[PDB]
Amino acid sequence: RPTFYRQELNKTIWEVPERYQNLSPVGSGAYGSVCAAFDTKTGHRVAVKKLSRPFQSIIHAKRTYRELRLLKHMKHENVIGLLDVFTPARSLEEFNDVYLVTHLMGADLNNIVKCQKLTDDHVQFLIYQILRGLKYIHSADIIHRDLKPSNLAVNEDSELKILDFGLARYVATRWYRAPEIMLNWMHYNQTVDIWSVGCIMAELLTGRTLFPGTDHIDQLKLILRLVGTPGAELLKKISSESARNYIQSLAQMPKMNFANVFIGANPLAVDLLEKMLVLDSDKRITAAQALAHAYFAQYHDPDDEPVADPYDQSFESRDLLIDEWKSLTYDEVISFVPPPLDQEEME
Ligand SMILES: Nc1nccc(-c2c(-c3ccc(F)cc3)ncn2C2CCNCC2)n1
Ligand SMILES: CCNC(=N)NC[C@H]1[C@@H]2C[C@H]3C[C@@H](C2)C[C@@H]1C3
Ligand SMILES: [Ca+2]
Ligand SMILES: [Ca+2]
Ligand SMILES: [Ca+2]
Ligand SMILES: [Ca+2]
Ligand SMILES: [Cl-]
Repeated sequence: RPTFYRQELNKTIWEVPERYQNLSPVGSGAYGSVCAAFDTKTGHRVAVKKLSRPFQSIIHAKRTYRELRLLKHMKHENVIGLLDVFTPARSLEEFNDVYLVTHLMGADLNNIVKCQKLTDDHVQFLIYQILRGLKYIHSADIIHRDLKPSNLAVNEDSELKILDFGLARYVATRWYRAPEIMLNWMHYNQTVDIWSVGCIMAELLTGRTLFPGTDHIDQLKLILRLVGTPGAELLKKISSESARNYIQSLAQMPKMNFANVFIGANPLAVDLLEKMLVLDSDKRITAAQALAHAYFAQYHDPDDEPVADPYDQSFESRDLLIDEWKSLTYDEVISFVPPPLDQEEME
C-alpha cells in the first residue's frame, strides 16, 4: 500500500501518495482544482486535479462518475486522458475524495496567442491538433459544447490537448459558443464544436476576438454581420416565438466575403473559415472533413488520425441514488489500469 501525505493547497488539505512531490497550484478545472507535481516513479511532470465535493449531491456524484468514466476512455494524443486516479480512502465506506492525474501542460491557448504574432504554419499546427482531438471525441458520440481557448491545454512545444469536454448535463465567456448552443436552439449536432474552432482560428490569425459580444443579443448581431441573415429554415430550430420574431425583424444583412475580413491571410485559411463559420449546422464541415482540407496538407496523416473505441453512455439516462454513483465511481477508481509510459512507435 502506498504512503500518503497531507499538504494544504488552495486553502484545503490535499492527501496524495508520496509518489507525487512538489505540488504547486496551477488553477481551477471543471468541478475541481489542479496542482502541478513531480511523479517520482517516472520522473515525469504531472497535473493532479482534486475534485471539489465529489459526492455532496446527486448532481456532484453523477458528474464525478461521468468525468472519471470519460477520462478513463480517452486515449488520444490531443485529448486529456489519465495517467492515474487515486483516493486516500481505504474502503468504500471511507470514500469521499477523488484525484485525477494527467501529463502536465503548462499553458492554455490564450497563453500562446497573447504576446506572439503566430505564423501561419504555427496556426495550422494548433488548429490541426484541435481537429484531430475533436475527430476522436466526436467518433465516440462525445461533444464538447463549450470549446474555447481556456479549454485547450498547451505545453512548451505547442502540443495541445482538449479538456473539459462532455461535461455539464462563475461567469463563462460565450464568445466561442455555437449560436445553436448560446441561444438554446432545439436540436444540434457535433459540429457545434466546429463553430468554436472557427472562432478560435480567426483569433489566432488576426490577434483579435472574432465575436466579442457584450450579451447574447450583441453577440448574435456581430455574428450576423459576418455570416449574413439566415433563412426562414433556420427559424425552424428556435422554440421561443419572441426570439424568432426578433431575429426575423432584423434588417437583412448580406454575408461578408471572408477574404475582405481576414486581409492578408492564407487563402486556404480563409476557405476553411468559410466552411466552419456557417449558421446551418447541417452545412458545417465536420472535424474529419476539416483534417483533409488543404490548409493542413503539411500535417495531415490519415494513419495518425484515429477514432475512438465505442463508448457506453447508457448511464446518462439513469437516475441512481448518491451511494450508487459513489460505489460505481469507487469501482472505476479500483479498476483503473495505468497506461504504459511509452505508447507510441515510429511510423
Ligand atoms: N496544467 C495542467 N495540465 C494538465 C491538465 C490541467 C487541467 C486539468 C486536469 C484535468 C484532468 C486531470 F486528470 C488533471 C488535470 N483541469 C483543468 N486544467 C487546467 C488548469 C488551468 N487551465 C489549463 C488547464 N492543467
Ligand atoms: C475585438 C475585435 N473584433 C471585432 N470587432 N469583431 C467584430 C467584427 C468582425 C465580426 C463581424 C463582421 C466584421 C468582422 C465586423 C465586426 C462584426
Ligand atoms: Ca506522421
Ligand atoms: Ca512525445
Ligand atoms: Ca516509442
Ligand atoms: Ca504511415
Ligand atoms: Cl466503454
